[PDB]
Amino acid sequence: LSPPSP
Amino acid sequence: QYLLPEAKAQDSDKICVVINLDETLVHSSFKPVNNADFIIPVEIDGVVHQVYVLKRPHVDEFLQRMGELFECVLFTASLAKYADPVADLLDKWGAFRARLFRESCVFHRGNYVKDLSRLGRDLRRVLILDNSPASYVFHPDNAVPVASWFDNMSDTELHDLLPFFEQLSRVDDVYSVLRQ
Ligand SMILES: [Mg+2]
Repeated sequence: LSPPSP
Repeated sequence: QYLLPEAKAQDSDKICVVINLDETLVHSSFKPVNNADFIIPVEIDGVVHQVYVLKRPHVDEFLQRMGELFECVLFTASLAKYADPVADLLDKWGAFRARLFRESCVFHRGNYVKDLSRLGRDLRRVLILDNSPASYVFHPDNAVPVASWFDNMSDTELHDLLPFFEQLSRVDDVYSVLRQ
């Protein structure tokens, strides 16, 4: 999923 | 090197639009979802887990038309092992001419940023459609905002944006509309 931060 | 090769002859005249996946076109979850649109097995440290994908309303109308109007490029901060299967089931018309994943993003101050300047396309003929304003912090004048989508099936934002993209697909310089 496309995360705001790792 | 640039992220993209030279556009094929049937695309080079068109504007490039980079399209976000998660919370723009779909919303996914590892938490189980009844009546999901797709389920995708994703291996994370040897254990396969099911990812439940919901399709934002009107996404099929949106992608089919957008693939005509533009050279569409998928550009997500997520991993190919998840994104490629999702894109394979979504893109029933071959609208995405290329796919760009996390390793193509720039990590800038805690955010994955889509650096449009590394695409290899004149920025006056580039657009970005993304739910996270942080994703386009370097090229805010290239951006068409859309609200993040999770599971609201009354949502019609992709549908409502089509007449605006119709206009954009015909200008010579997108900054003439988005203001330089
Ligand atoms: Mg997003």
